[PDB]
This record gives sequence, structure tokens and C-alpha cells, in this order.
Amino acid sequence: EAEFGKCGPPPPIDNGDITSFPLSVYAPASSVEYQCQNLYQLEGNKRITCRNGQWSEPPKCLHPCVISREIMENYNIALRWTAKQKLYSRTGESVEFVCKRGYRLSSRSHTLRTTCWDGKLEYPTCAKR
Repeated sequence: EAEFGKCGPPPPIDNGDITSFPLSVYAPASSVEYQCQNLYQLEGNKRITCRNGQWSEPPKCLHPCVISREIMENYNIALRWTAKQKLYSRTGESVEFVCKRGYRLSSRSHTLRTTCWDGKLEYPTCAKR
């Protein structure tokens, strides 16, 4: 009851999992950090803890900073580093898009510098050069 209660494998997130490697036999009342595969970045409580041989449920994974590469680097916009696309990051990192030295925001555009999350960055358009 108090001594016997070792938990089992800890439940994963939406395409997530422990920041190490899934365990089959875990220590009771033990907790660990979670993370999502690839550039996927969850949100909530990646730190899960098993209770009486019954874990909890990790937070929620957020689609990485995967914006459109056929639209940004297409018309005339890229990253603040200007290196072809470079529109990929880990959900939670800042992603500043440029209007390609020359072209100026077409107004109807969204924003240059922003934050990627769930696969969204509000890519502008820009026009000039």
C-alpha cells in the first residue's frame, strides 16, 4: 500500500514522450520531464508523476515552427538571416521574417518578427525592390 506501488510506463503526449527514453518499470511517486519528437514543442506540464502505480497525462504538443517555404521564400520574403527559407524552428522561438532587401511590406501583410507556435507565424508578403 505505502511501500508497494511501483508505476509502469509513463503515458506520452500528442506525439510526445519523456525527454530520455520510455521506461517500462518506473519508481513510485517519481516524476520526469517530457518533450515532443522533432521540432515539436509541447505546453503545459511536461513534468508528469505516477501515483499508486498510475501515471498522469503529459501536456500538449504544439506543431513546430514549420511555415510555408513556397510562399515566404517565394514572392520576396525570408528570415532575419536571409539564407533561403530558414523558416523552421522549435515552437517557442522567435522567427523574424524579412521583406527581401528591396521589397516593402504590401500593407495587407501580417508581421515580420513574431513567435512560431502550433505551426503559425503570420507570414507577410512585402513588395518593391
